[PDB]
Amino acid sequence: MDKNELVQKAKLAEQAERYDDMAACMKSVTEQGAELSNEERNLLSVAYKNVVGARRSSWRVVSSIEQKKQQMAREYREKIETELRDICNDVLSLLEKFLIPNASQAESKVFYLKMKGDYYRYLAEVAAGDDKKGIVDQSQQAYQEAFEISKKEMQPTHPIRLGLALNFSVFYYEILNSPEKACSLAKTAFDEAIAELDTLSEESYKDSTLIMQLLRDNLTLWTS
Amino acid sequence: MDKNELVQKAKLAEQAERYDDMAACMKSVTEQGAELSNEERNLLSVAYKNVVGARRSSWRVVSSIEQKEKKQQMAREYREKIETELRDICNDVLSLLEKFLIPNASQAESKVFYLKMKGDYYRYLAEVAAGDDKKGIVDQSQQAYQEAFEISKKEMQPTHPIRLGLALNFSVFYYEILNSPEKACSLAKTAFDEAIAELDYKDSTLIMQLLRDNLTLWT
Amino acid sequence: IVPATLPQLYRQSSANLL
Repeated sequence: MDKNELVQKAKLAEQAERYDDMAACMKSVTEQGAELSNEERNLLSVAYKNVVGARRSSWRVVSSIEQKKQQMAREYREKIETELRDICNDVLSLLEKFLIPNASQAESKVFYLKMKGDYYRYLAEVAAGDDKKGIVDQSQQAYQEAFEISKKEMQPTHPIRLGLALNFSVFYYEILNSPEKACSLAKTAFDEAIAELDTLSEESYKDSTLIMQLLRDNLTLWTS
Repeated sequence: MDKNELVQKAKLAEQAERYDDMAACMKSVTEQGAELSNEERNLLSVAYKNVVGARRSSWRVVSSIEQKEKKQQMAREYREKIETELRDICNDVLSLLEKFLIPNASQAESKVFYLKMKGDYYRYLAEVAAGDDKKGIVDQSQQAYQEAFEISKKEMQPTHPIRLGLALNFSVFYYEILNSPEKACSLAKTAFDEAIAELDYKDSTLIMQLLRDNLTLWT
Repeated sequence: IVPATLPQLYRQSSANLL
């Protein structure tokens, strides 16, 4: 039903900073059932990252003011939390129903499994103490599978492989409270990527290099 | 609901940069009939400023694409959708102002501020106004601005920030919508010069640079 | 260029920036 008209309208929304609209277009494109292109793939992700990220930022503000009649903050934080769980469940619904199953290329399988690890990580950050274990399990399980595949099929300099390391390391350090595992994951990714630094083209170097600078900062931050 | 709890909740939303929530809180407070305090009035204004301003910015962008074949058809389709949201938000504010905020207002300082808001919200409708109703909408913006302008003159000193903000906005109305640069330039210069002479609060200074920035761009 | 009008507007680093 004019998927290009939606992929186009989605591009128009991102330009106008209307991510909620952009998400509505990309989700409809995903719902068709045809495997997404690498360009649609990245539009659906940017849309959802901005929509859920607004909620995460708001929650970190309302939950920081809660720390310092503040019962109102707890009520609002509950609100924002419901919006955030709803958006995560959405993305995860798309992931299980269409994206992961239609993923033919390995690079997309890693990109999608990483997204699943991130969206469960966002649910973990706001989880009821009871539900938290299961949700943490789900995130780690998704990232571990993406990891194994990226190791097998991608070069250490691949940005999807490097971005997976960055996010999986931040999951261990914050979600799992494991500094030794998180630092080790980030340092290996950086080291293996710099072992093969000669491979990066003049045109495509910045894509992996930017992520590497980021692995280093987390490591610098976590070690000091 | 509790009007103060809603007022508190609006402060939380603003800190969180959740304006649609902020606006929903402040709209309810105004509906109660309580005259807004110089704090509730600011909160209602900031919330709505940011709601409509997001639409105003997306409009300019989606239009710009139109001036810069199948895509052009789709952009107009998007431009019209954003226009409908923008009109809707303006009409909301205009209903509050006309129906509650302006009638309840007793002090002159508040009345000048509410009449300036009515001039701004009609100015935003004029920017996307359908050609048929375009003259009526501009008439309404100008009238709101002029009425506030005269009252400002007779009740405030030039240094007052509301009087200064009124001049800035009313000036930009003349240049952008009435295409009358001499008025807008002349009107803007007079407020600055009057502001410069009394110059006796540092919020007014912020406004003077904005007036200076515009006479300068127009220069 | 648009003319000026009033009013006017720690830790962690993960991929897909904003």
